[PDB]
Amino acid sequence: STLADQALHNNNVGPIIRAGDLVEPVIETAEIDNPGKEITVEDRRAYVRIAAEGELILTRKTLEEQLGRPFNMQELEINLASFAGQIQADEDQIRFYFDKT
Repeated sequence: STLADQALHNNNVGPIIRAGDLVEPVIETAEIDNPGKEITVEDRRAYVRIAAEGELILTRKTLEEQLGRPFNMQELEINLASFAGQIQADEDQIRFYFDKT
């Protein structure tokens, strides 16, 4: 996909989240676990795009404090309308990051 390849190579990386109870926790978490970095947020109602330059991390840990109920990363991942950049993901966090190739 041309559009998906553009998403791959975007300078600005991060999740696009379906509208719902996860948007606010994920914005908070983008700020807390990426301290001091410039973050961009765009609300289109159906979904919200959160991005930063180079890399963006969201830890399972931070998301749980922010939801204040039990949290598995699956629940972020299954609620990703899309995303920009590449992904490294595990049981504790997801990293969106820029593609150097």
